[PDB]
Amino acid sequence: NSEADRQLLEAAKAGDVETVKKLCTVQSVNCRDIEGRQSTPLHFAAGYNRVSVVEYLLQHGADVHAKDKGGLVPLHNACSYGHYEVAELLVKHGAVVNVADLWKFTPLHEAAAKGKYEICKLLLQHGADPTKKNRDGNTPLDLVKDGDTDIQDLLRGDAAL
Amino acid sequence: TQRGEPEGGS
Repeated sequence: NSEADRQLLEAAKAGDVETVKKLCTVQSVNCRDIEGRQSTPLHFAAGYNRVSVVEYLLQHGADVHAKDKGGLVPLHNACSYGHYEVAELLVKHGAVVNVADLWKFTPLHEAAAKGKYEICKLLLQHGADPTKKNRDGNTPLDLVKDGDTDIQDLLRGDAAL
Repeated sequence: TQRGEPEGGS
């Protein structure tokens, strides 16, 4: 869409905090990317582990609950790619850990399917429900790869590491 | 359609 919105989205993806500070206004902090899956700057900064941009955006009114075209919130993006510090920052600023996208995948589904034990533990310690089923009838435990035995034990209810 | 992947990278 607009020129300064595309550059803000790109600066968020790239971790270019200085350009974010120069282009970020109240009108643009939650702007959606028309030429993609309609992610906001916080989606990009969260998915690409741009901790300094994530901190800046949240402080300047970025919507921690913003949904992209598929129903993902920034906590989904961070949990999918193992960005523990970003995920902990989003939860600290009110991210709903049991939110589900259009296929009813929660962040715990993402973390369990990608093998992120510490992310799974983080979400469970903030109230994530391991019994939620997605559209395919699968719980987060049902998505755990064979070989991630510590996650299977964790989602079973064993003591965390 | 089919479910995509989130924006991001490791």
